[PDB]
Amino acid sequence: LKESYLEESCSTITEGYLSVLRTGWYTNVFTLEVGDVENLTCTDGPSLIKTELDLTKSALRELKTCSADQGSGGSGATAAAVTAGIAIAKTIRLESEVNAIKGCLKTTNECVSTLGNGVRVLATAVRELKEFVSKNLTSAINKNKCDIPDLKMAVSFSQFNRRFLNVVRQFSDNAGITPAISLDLMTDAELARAVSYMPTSAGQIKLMLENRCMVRRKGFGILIGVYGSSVIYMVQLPIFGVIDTPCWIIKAAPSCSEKDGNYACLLREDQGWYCKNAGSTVYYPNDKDCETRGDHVFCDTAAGINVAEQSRECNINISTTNYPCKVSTGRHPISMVALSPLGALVACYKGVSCSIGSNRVGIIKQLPKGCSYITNQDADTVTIDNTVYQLSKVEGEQHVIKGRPVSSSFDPIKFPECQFNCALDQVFE
Amino acid sequence: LKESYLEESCSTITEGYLSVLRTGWYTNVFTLEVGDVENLTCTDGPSLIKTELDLTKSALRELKTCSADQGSGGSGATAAAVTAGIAIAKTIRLESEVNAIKGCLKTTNECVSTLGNGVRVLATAVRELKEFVSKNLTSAINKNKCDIPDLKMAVSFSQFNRRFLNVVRQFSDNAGITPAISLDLMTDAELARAVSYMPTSAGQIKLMLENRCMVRRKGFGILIGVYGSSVIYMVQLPIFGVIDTPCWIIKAAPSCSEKDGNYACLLREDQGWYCKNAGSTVYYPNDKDCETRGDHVFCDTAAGINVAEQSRECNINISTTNYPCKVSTGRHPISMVALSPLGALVACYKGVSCSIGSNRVGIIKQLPKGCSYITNQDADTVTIDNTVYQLSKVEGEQHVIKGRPVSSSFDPIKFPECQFNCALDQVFE
Amino acid sequence: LKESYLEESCSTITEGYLSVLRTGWYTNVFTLEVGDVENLTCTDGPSLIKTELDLTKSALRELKTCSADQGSGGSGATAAAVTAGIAIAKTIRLESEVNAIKGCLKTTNECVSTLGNGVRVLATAVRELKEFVSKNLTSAINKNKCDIPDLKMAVSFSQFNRRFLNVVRQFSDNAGITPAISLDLMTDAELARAVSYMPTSAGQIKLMLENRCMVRRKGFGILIGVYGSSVIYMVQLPIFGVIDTPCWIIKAAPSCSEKDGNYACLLREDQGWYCKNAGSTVYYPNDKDCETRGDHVFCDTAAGINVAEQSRECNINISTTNYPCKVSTGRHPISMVALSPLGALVACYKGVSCSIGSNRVGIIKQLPKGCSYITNQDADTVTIDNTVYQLSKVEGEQHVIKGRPVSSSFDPIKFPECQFNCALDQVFE
Amino acid sequence: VQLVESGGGLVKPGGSLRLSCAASGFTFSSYSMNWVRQAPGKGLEWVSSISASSSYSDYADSAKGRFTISRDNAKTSLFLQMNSLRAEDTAIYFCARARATGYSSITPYFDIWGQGTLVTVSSVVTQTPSVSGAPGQRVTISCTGSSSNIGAGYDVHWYQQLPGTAPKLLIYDNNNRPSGVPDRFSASKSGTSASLAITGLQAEDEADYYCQSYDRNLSGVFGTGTKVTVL
Amino acid sequence: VQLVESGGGLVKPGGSLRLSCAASGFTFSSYSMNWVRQAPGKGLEWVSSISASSSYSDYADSAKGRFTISRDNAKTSLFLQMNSLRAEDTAIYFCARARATGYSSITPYFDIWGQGTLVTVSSVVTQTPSVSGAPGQRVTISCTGSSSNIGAGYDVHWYQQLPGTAPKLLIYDNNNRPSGVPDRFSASKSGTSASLAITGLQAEDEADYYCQSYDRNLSGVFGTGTKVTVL
Amino acid sequence: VQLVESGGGLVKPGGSLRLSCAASGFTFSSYSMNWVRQAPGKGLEWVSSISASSSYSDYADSAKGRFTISRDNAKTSLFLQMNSLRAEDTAIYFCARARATGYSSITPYFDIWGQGTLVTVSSVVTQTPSVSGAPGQRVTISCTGSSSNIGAGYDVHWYQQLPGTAPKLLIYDNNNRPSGVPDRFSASKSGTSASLAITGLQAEDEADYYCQSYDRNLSGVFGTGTKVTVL
Ligand SMILES: *[C@@H]1O[C@H](CO)[C@@H](O)[C@H](O)[C@H]1NC(C)=O
Ligand SMILES: *[C@@H]1O[C@H](CO)[C@@H](O)[C@H](O)[C@H]1NC(C)=O
Ligand SMILES: *[C@@H]1O[C@H](CO)[C@@H](O)[C@H](O)[C@H]1NC(C)=O
Repeated sequence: LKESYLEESCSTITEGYLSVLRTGWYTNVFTLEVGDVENLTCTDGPSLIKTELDLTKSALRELKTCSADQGSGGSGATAAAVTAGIAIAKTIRLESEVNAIKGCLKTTNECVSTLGNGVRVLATAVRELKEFVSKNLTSAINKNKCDIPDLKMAVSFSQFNRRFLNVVRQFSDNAGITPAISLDLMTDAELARAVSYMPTSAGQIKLMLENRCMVRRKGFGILIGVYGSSVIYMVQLPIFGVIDTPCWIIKAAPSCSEKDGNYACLLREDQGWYCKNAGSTVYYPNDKDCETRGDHVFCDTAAGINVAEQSRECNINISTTNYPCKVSTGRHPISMVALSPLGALVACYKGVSCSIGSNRVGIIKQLPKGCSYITNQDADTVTIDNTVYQLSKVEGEQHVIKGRPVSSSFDPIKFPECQFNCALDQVFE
Repeated sequence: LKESYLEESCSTITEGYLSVLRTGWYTNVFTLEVGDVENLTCTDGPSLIKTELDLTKSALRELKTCSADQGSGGSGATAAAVTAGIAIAKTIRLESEVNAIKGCLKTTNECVSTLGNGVRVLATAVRELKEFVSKNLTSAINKNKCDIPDLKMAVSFSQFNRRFLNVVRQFSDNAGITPAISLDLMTDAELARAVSYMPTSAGQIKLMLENRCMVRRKGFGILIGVYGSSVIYMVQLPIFGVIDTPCWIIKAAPSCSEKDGNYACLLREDQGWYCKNAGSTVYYPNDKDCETRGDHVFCDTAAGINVAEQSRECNINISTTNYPCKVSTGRHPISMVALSPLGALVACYKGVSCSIGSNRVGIIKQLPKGCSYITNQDADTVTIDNTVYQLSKVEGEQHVIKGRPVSSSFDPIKFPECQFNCALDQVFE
Repeated sequence: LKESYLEESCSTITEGYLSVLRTGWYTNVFTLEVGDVENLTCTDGPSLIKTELDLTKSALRELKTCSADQGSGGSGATAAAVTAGIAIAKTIRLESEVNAIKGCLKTTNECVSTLGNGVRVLATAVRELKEFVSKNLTSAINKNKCDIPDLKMAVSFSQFNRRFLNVVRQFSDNAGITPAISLDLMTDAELARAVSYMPTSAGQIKLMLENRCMVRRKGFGILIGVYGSSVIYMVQLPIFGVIDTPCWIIKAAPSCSEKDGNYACLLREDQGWYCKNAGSTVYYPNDKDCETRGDHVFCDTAAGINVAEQSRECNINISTTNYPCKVSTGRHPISMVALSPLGALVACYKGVSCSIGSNRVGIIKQLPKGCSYITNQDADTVTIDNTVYQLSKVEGEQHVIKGRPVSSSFDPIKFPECQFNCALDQVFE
Repeated sequence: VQLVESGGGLVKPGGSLRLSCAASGFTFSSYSMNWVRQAPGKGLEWVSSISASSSYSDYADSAKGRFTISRDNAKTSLFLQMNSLRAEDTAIYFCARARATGYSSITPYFDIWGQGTLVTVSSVVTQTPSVSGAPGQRVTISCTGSSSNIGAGYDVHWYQQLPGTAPKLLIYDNNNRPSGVPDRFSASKSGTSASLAITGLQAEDEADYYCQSYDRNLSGVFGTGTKVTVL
Repeated sequence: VQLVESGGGLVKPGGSLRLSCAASGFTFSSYSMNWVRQAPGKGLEWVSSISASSSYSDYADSAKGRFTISRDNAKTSLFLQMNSLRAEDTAIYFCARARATGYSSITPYFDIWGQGTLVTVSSVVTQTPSVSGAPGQRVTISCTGSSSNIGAGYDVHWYQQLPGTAPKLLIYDNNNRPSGVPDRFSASKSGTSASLAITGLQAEDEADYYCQSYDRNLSGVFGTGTKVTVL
Repeated sequence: VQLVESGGGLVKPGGSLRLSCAASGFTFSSYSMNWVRQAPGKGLEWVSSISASSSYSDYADSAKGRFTISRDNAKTSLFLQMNSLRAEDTAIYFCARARATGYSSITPYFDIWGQGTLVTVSSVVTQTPSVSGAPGQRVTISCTGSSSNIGAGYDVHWYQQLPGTAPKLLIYDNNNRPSGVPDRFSASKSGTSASLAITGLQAEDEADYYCQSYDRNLSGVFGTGTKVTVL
């Protein structure tokens, strides 16, 4: 990592990250076969089986109502992902495709099936509950008496049906579209096999096998529905087409100039992650789209906003920039600490106590009025009035782009007070 | 469904939906009776019961402090729903009401009780764990020796107390107010019985019986508290007073006009859902308030923002409109794809590669500069630079309201630049 | 409580709350020892142990990749809390620290250990699964045959590893940083012991022993990772430094003046909680930062925004205020009901039906045009068009600060119309 | 805002009759509609319903299949086709709007009524048969119901019908009151019975009063009809 | 920012006395207040505390029962009632505004002290009895505590008190330093014992230095008092 | 945009060679460069790859360890080191930029190629060896292969190479088409196969057409080379 403190706009740009951008989806259609639980009935009292059979029947009949259906659309990453998944879900819903998938999965536990849409999916059968139900359970419940005293079947059926109950709970809570791949929809072995079966290069396979805990969060599961006795649902694993390209995070604090008790400040609204898919800067405004695991940063291209390459001028010279930097000017600022990945930049104004200090020396020093950058090597704790912030312990290359603050040279007496979508090249001329 | 692409403002209005608006709440007060677990004690080693008894005691003692106290209020749908629920929860908390409910539920499993507030509630007793604890557990643990070698009691207790533990976990995680009805608070049979007991018309009963996972997500549960040995908690099922009325979803993209490298764009703020409760258009801005399940759209009237009937003029002619229509203007626009329920409208400007293509023909064509509407019949995939979007597979009636873009006639060289909540009839005269 | 309705700006201020501000963190490092499950193998069929052994192995293998790596930073409360936790997490990750912790926890179940950073942490060992696995799980699996017919160890293992599986599920779902302390990370007994071991005064100890259900929500857990066979993770309990200081919640509605069909309205943006840590007003804009449990309000100082004491003038006289009071102005207003903690203030305009009535009298009265304050004693239900709101049932002291609305004197025909960020003192003179 | 009625002509028994109702003054596509028939000398009776988009339609349990109801939102029109009507169908038919608050129970109340048309051939709630008295003092009307109509949580509405006049909504949603109705009318529902109190009645209060609630078995039940008289 | 404490005079043993702090210059309703007594010729000893809004009140073990504390936020006043006071209560009482950082541990430190009023009637932390040396060089003052004193994680605060003067906060929160105190003073804490160094001892630096962290059993325990002097 | 190359001199059988490729006209740090070998008269062969930041670098099974690759983003250069040259390495080398859509699979296509440099010493897919005809009537080229080549879901791209000219991307991502290529050419993929159709052939538009698709066993296979000639 390498963090540069741009004093011109009082911001921090941290480079040295590496992109992992999800570009596609890989469909793994699971067919959890339950069995003929509906036909089986219990007439006696509780027997450790009638309760569990009733729970299984309730889950199976609850799954029927909420099949993940076409959404209302949108523009975010989640809306595009849901629409893309439902595009294949509706093709799977057709009787021909589901019949062919179940037919090929009847003999083998894995299928590589090409749909009529032309997409290729991996069909997986997890029919372990069905085997127990159709061989052991029905053998001991030939009649309506479920009070078999072996006690083996009760605990065995408790163990076997746990995954089905968890799947039902997740799909009912999430209305058929779970936000992430849990440990119940897709186990570790199935995840490894699906990764090994993906049409992708060795580098992406290695990266996803190392960061296996992020594949479970960048994907999701959709419920095709209950056909006959089989609960069929598709899992959309991510496909990172663009990998290992430079990224940088930009954080900002209000830079102020004060006179006669009146302040005037600029704050950059272009905060967040920037990456480069292929010769085109992509900016992610919401911090929930991109998340980091070490030096790698995982992002979704659906939520990305294309930004022209001229935006690099916004980190060099904003006073005489050509590309319009997105900044907002206002008075009466806010005192706050923005924790950069390496250091932290603090902007405290008016009557606010500001200090930095280590864990051993004590209070190292006070902060002059105006925003200041504090590395995590020369300080360990930042105190603003009473709030205490603990800085990071990571190591990196800290640089300071020395210069004069922009807001200090734009007549702090008055400003047009532009706040939402504003530029410094034209709006604040 | 039927989607009209309004080219004047570069928006899409999709009609043909049917409202299901939650207007009221129905209270189902569950009294989960646990029993005298506190009196029972174990002093031996782990005997498959002492651990489970300790877990039950820990859950019971944890439920004491998670009582759903009165909230801080608010203006959103969840705040109003929480306040309405607590209004009856506080009446239930009184000793007279709880004593009467427990007395009437002592003999039978269901009650229809009128409180002092005048509201009618359905009292349900799920006292199955209490029966086991009082009849079987106490008999086998008459002494302090909990190491009974039957092993029937351990697994039976594991089965019976699962619902209580799940209820405790949900109420502790959610601080006494769960966001939705899970499968543990109220099972499928209890949901069906409560729906059959509701005071509502046959059509609403049928609709709520078909969509059980949308009735489990519009309601919630509130913990009255632990009285004696009984955990009493209320469940607020929704009552859809307004049903089967027309609704339409409006989506917008930035329409732009540019010359000499300078742009001028407008994007409508009035995106989201519109419905008609009774002769009065109701506007839902947040996409999380309304959820679509087929052609039906389920909404909450608490989050509805009432809008005048004259707002329909925004979809006819905004250039000479009488009703003030909201638009956010700007320059240097954003290239993005808004996925309409039927098609998708793409607005890409500057140097951004834009194309549409099917899955069997390849790249069908390129997009001319300016926003364009793409149906799901003439194209299957939309490419913006490198990002790829998959269109929906639903069928409907697509129309295009031909005309001239409004922003094409508002002097793209320089524009007044009113951004946040600015009308068009008077702000941009 | 005591609620005052300021008619000058049409806003309700509710005082009488008491602060509980989280100022610090206390680290409880749990070392869940699993045992030599990896060495054990099963080659036979499902024997109620091979399935569970495979599940345990899968969980342990999955935990390797869900290590809570250093985050990307930020400015919110969650980002600062995560950074502070990772600061100690990286110190714990060192081999010397973990070796010393495990060495001191080998003989005793609790340690009070000082790290090299200088912070003091409480080390807890929950090695109950490890003992069973080491001695009396492995006693019957000397060979590769896992089909032991006693059947007691199967259910015992099911009982013992439930906590480990729940921990694995939580840490995998949350990517190593759970949002709250669940019942699986730290049980009630361990939570009480950690609270009793904390370095804090008796008042805070009593308050958070009576409010465990909020302590479990103000804290979180971070996964250090799997070392050898031990899953090591810390739980960051909150330390409430500032306690029992006055707080007040400010809620606002659009106050309007209109003529000839043209409106002009102001709404206070500064809605939310205000508290006093030590002689300095702190404002919390997000409603999720502060949660009310009775009369106490629990807040996090990380999300707090320091506000000068001169802001109290916003609740006395805004027309001739000296401190700049923030207002958002606009025309074409919105009809809505803001539910104050005691009463509710309704602001309905244009053609919107407005009324209030009790549950017995019926419709008490019709609300005149203009925003109005309604106590919970003189009314029980507020109807706006079709939407029905139920008021709270709490008791308090209601006051009305009589005066003339400010927006009534600012030329409703035409107004400067600044919305996002302007102050009434010198922008709307 | 008004509902013109047409189609009420003489028909032989066993024939077919089409009644049309054209509503002007409101959004016809968002309001549920209902048919209420009144025999010449007896109380009001519910006939059929229709939703805002013709997807849900419920019928009284006396003419299921025999009658049919439809609506077209293009010209804001509604139609009822009666096939093979019996000799007991001679009545005045009213097309009435329907609104449901839905806060506690879904019990639609018929706020706006049409003038109706005359058709001729060639767990019910009950209340007091009649009340009398003198101007000046207070009178009460009690409408009692079984456990399926008022004991099931459904609300109770009160309509006032002058002789030879379309019924007018008087009390809606238990004890509320619409605009244009004097405050001297009060209502209260308790357990299974509703009560309407008229304080200081004038000479123009001489009209029939009907209580309407909702059943689980047969929807939209009306009261037997009480007649008040003034000395 | 100062306190004008008054209300202390000689009383008969076994009587009662009302001491009052009248704090002016800050928000009295937000800062916790404490009462700290000092016997004539001995060290400081904690007496009583009160919460910010008079909710939680804590007393010393010796002063429990006999002494009570209250506050009135309307006129910004603090009151202590002493009933049946013994002969050992002859002491100078100081008001003390208390602040707690609460980052690692909750140890309130008294930064603003009242002048104090004298009453005549008729597991503690210990440190060096006295440290002496020539001017110019440095000396060390060490304050040791038990497991509940320093070993529980409670931060150590050091105060300097001139003879016949109200003590002032010299070092708060282990090793930090308030404004107006020269960087000559510097302290640290290790495991169970704290210590400060007078780096460059001067003639005017002679005073009494007290340490106080906290106690689980007791509360706000003060040091035994070191008497530094310059030759 | 250009990728100039240097370093292609005569080498003894067993020496070392440096090939440098300087790219001008685009962001060199965001594109994953590749090296492609073309024998004098045979089909193209893929030898080495490199990631956008040198983190990953794959090699052909015939050049693992023997060759190595590197890049310098600061000077925007790509370097290939060949040690212990054999007698089968006499060929022309191209440095080719690579892009991958990644919507369905990662099958990078070399859109921009270098001119190539001479180097001299002292489960693969296959397609039709040649096809002929006359201008007008359509001709087809079939690129077979299964299992890992195309049966694993990898896309198929088609390049056109004139005699003595750098290859040019003709069809990318199954059936798409880049700018500057006429809609005359069409492509499709069915099962485990590929098809390129050329209708209305030009006399000057005859060249060698190669199919490229990623393979699980060995990365980046190339077609055997279809010789298209026109009478
Ligand atoms: C299910 O049946 C098979 C076939 O005999 C048996 O091997 C297996 O142990 C049974 N599972 C049980 C009883 O849990
Ligand atoms: C509980 O006691 C009843 C008494 O009749 C007995 O039938 C039953 O087997 C016992 N155990 C369970 C788990 O119900
Ligand atoms: C294994 O042995 C121990 C004896 O030390 C016993 O306490 C424990 O319950 C046994 N585990 C079982 C029976 O599952």
